[PDB]
Amino acid sequence: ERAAKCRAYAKALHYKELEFQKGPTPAILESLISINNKLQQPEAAAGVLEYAMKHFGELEIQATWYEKLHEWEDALVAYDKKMDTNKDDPELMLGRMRCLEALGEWGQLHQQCCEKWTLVNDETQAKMARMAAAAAWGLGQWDSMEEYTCMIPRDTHDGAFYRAVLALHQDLFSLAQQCIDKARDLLDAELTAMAGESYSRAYGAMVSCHMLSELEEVIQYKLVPERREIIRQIWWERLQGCQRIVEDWQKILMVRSLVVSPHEDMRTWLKYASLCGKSGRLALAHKTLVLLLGVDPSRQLDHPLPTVHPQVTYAYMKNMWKSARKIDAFQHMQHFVQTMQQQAQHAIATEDQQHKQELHKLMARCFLKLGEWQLNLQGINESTIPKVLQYYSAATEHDRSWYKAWHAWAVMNFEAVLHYKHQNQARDEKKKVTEDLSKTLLMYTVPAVQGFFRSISLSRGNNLQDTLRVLTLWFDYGHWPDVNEALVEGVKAIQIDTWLQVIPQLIARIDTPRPLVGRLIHQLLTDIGRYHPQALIYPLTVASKSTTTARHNAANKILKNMCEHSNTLVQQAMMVSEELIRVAILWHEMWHEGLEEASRLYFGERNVKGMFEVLEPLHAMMERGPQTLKETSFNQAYGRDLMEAQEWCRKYMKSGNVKDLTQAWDLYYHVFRRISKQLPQLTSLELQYVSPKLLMCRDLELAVPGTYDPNQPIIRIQSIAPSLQVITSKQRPRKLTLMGSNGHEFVFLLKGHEDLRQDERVMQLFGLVNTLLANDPTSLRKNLSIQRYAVIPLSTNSGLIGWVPHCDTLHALIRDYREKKKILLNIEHRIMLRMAPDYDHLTLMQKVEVFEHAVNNTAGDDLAKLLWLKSPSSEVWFDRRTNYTRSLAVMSMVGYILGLGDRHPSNLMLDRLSGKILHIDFGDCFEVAMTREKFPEKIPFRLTRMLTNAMEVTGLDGNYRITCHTVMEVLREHKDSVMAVLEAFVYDPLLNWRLMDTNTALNKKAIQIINRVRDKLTGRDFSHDDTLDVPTQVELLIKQATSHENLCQCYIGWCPFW
Amino acid sequence: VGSDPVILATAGYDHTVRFWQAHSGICTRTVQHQDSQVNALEVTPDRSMIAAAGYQHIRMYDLNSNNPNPIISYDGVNKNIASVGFHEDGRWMYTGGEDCTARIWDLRSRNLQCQRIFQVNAPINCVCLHPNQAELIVGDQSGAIHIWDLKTDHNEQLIPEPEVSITSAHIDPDASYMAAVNSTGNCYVWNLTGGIGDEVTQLIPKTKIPAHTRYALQCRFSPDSTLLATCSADQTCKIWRTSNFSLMTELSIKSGNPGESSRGWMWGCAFSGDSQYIVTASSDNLARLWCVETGEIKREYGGHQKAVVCLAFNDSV
Ligand SMILES: Nc1ccc(-c2ccc3ncc4ccc(=O)n(-c5cccc(C(F)(F)F)c5)c4c3c2)cn1
Repeated sequence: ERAAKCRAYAKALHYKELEFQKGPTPAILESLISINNKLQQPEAAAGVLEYAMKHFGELEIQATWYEKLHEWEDALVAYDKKMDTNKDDPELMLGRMRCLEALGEWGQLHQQCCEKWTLVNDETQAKMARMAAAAAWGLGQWDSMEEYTCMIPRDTHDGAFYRAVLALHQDLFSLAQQCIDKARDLLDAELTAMAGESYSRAYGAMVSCHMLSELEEVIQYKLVPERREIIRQIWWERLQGCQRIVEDWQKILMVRSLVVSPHEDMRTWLKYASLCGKSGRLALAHKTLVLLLGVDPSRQLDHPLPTVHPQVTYAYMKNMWKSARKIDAFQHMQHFVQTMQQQAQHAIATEDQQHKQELHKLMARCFLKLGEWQLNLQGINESTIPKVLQYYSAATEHDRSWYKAWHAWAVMNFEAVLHYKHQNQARDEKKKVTEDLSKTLLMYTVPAVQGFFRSISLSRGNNLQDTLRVLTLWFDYGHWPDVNEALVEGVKAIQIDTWLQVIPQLIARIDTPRPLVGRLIHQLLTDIGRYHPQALIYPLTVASKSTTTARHNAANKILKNMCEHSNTLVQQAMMVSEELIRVAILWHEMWHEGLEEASRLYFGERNVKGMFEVLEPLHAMMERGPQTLKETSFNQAYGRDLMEAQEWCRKYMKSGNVKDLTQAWDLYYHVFRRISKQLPQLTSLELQYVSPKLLMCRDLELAVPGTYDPNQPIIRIQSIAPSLQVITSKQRPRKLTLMGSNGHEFVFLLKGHEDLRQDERVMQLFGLVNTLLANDPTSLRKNLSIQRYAVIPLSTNSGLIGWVPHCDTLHALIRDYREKKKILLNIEHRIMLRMAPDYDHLTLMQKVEVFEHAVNNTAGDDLAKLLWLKSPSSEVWFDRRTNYTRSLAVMSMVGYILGLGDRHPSNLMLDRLSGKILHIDFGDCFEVAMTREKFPEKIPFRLTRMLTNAMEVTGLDGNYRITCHTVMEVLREHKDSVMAVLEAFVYDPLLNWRLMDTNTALNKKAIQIINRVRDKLTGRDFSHDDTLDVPTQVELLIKQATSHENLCQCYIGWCPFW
Repeated sequence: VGSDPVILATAGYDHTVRFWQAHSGICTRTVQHQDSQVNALEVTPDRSMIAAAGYQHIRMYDLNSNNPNPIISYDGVNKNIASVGFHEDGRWMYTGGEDCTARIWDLRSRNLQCQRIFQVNAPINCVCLHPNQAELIVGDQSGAIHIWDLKTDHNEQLIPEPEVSITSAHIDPDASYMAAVNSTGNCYVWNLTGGIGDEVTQLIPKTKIPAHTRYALQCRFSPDSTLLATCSADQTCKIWRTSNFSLMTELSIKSGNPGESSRGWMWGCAFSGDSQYIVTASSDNLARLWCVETGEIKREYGGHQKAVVCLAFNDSV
């Protein structure tokens, strides 16, 4: 074999695609949607039709396209247009009907069947029957069913089926019994006849095998009275469980309808109606509810709604709101609630406790909607603010638990706070002012804090947003007593767990000047130290070595406080981090950069005051004396020269000579030449010369950097490998490798001179997006995730980065293929220069040509082609691709929201086993990359030609784009959680330094950026005034990412041709 | 070399501005234009000297002194200078830059400063002067066409189809037609309301030619006002009847097999005085002289190592 059959299809698809490559024919296009269908890859094939459309409008009739695109609702009104203009046309009617039997439009499918019965066509007579029997089935009329069934042959699985139904109605159970097994074996043989190249008919066979086993329980229900609960449970469980598109579930219910009328099922049909409105078949969901109410499509439209069945009325109400009629929907809600609280308070004769309870819970949901809709209809202002708070609190009262109700109320209070703040900054743009405002803000701030707390405890494991929110109020409100009280109250109440999510945000405010704020932070941090230290040491250690006093001071206090309690763990972690920092930039390496900088300032800038600031701490750094053999063997070869080179420098400091100063540089240029020679020889570092203390380490209690989480047994640094590979780069990073106490190895990257903190926050954001993605059903269905990695900063300069296994940079894979296939690595580059020696100065017009010309004389395969030559089979090939496409698209949208720039071929990589893509280096975040001076990025994410190519042919139409909406849809819904996180590091006190680089207060700048993000999450990113829906915005983005005009401008290093 | 009856000039990425003798294809003199490609060439009405709009400068070599180097440089502007145009009476020069400005230069005076600046949001691709010398048409990358009154300073703007960048615009000698060409490959024609002398000078839409699928790179009217030519990235210069707006002659340099990938764009063109011949600038390093009626390639001007983006052509007595 079964796994051996798909292998064949995968391999044929490879060649079938490679054929399409050579020339797009409707012939191939056919044997391609089909072969992708066998491979049960639905959406990918859907893309094959998207291309079929936009290039051949040639299986013709825009209704045959709307029909093949399962857009029945479109194909119906397209066929009416196609029929009312045309004539009768036997087939046009067949399709016109097929739309109806999919839409569950039995009313029209039956009429259209009878009302048109000349049907001189005999095939038109044969097909006709199958449809108008099911139509009849849904309409009650069994006589019509039998008439139309007596036309269906007993040869057809369909013909054998409807007999099992007519028998079950007229109570002929052994007739039905046999009919079922005959319809089975007539469908068993039918799944071999179309041995793969069929419709969702092997997927809808599961709809027919479902219905047949259910139709057998419908048999069981008729005589045996003792399965009336058993059968109803499995029916109910295999519903919330099952996920079969609207249409199939109609039929599935129609089987269960022979036995249970909707009024006894209620919950069953509401659940179904619930899904019709979620998938977006409102006019269908309405008809479900109209039935259940047993009252009008409220044709008496000016009349009050029937409170007969409270649960159904509520459904109707929200269907009405999701429908057009939404001031009308709002109105029915106020009155429904008023009717409900009377139906409670008066009608509850005590021995009615369960009805009282479920009744109060429905009301909370009503109040939440009333608040919801009020804000939608009126926005946020001085009239609505109290009204919705009123509605939300009412909900808070009627459910007491329920995350959502306390959430809503918190956010409203918090948005009430924002409303007045942002109104008062409006005032101050043009003494009793501040007072009433202080009364205002304080009035809304305290409830907000309170609400966010009670909401956080009800989320537990899913509260990043609300938790961060607490912090904004906490940090942001230089603490007026009342607010602080609520905070200390919550901190008492809420679990310590919570705060781990948020550790870096807290630590970013250790040195808080606001005295009441800091107090609590320290106490909280210490308590977080008490249960789960580890979760604290690394980050606290970073802090305790900080230029800013108050930081490192207050950081130590918390460490001291942890020694009463975990001392050696504090001590181990203390030292390990110290040592790692020594190992990261070695004594001479620091000198080499310090000498380059010193000569730039003197010989090229006449700056000896900057120069002295560059050299003096390098001299003071060694003044402590060697501490490792590497620090001594350095001290021999260079130290004496340097100590005496400083001698001349300080002879000048006092003499103000220039012959004193030139003697110093005479020595400095000696050691520089010496080191520089030895530098490309640093290809390895041995622990016994470089840091002996780290070699010494055996079986520590310190956890392997960034492996710690509760739930999971703690892994400790059992040993460190004695040799570190030095990746010979500009920042010569180390490839440190550790041994785990579980047994397994852990590899890291010890980076020298990059503040690793930003990357860390991004990984944090990713963590979230990953939860959100695992929780949206569609995304979880497709496995949508960002591959992330560990980031453990060690200071402002250094840190550790988790090594991802099986990875090579995009650049790496190409460089290989290119040299293997004897292609000059930088050929597009050399082509471009040969054409235009002045490329970077050309006009856009001129540039585009050169670029196009380079592309037209080079292969677009490479990536696609090396990924085929990599694969051990063809299904392995195929899946790695499905992974790839998806993973890339995920990060394409997320990267857009993050504004992730600088996506050159050594900043993204590919896992060679999964085929999934992975991003590194999150320096240029937010529009930064595009805002820059020299060589600005015009791109939203890299969607370059070889990446496009490596996808399926029909790429962007297929999997990519679909995955794009799905992901972007999730992001728009969860826009707030996402914005909490981003906001949380735009205004991060120690990270604001990334936007002041627009030079080569911030209050106003940070505001822009965060608006920029909100725009992107509310379809306002493009034109200021349109609110673009996901598929448009996505379309717009792919457009932007692919424009030759945008790509030809990219700095050549970014390789717009890869 | 400005003394020959015919001035013919060619420039591009090969760091030279070469001068040709029209009737033979012999290259006369060549000049050193280093550190930039040449974006535009225009010979002054004076026939004294030729301008070379390049990257952040306009160097102006001499057609009389038959030997030296730039007479005038114009610096202090960043990003490319894309179009140059002259006013009949010697001393004015109009430029459009990527810096989003149309600038007026006093040629009879010192200053790398310009007498005037007209600022627009969006880079200016072409600058062209209504025959009446009173108005300057300015087309930018946004797709907006600006008519700048040189007296009133009253800017007036007009966008055709655009969200699309307009590439070049031109206006026939007899001031009856104005043509704009864009990146879609479209060509717009307006009829000119001669407001003039106590001005209104309005523009009435006439036709939209589907001139090309690919980028249209420049448009130009024949002296006649008989013909409209369109140069394009489709390696083609199409010549359109002004009476019909139909295609009369097509000149192209497209291979002879679909698997050639092109080799060359059609950057610029210039008619002969009698509107009988057309000169053609191409990225295949060659300038070409065509017969506008037969579409014969009458001569090939081979010399430049690297591509050609520029023509200047002169017929004056
Ligand atoms: N700033 C950076 C740069 C690179 C990385 C980073 C992180 C995890 C990797 N995991 C696996 C692999 C596998 C092959 C691999 O080549 N890299 C990788 C890519 C770019 C640069 C480097 C560096 F020079 F830093 F060593 C390594 C990597 C990784 C690179 C993180 N942060």
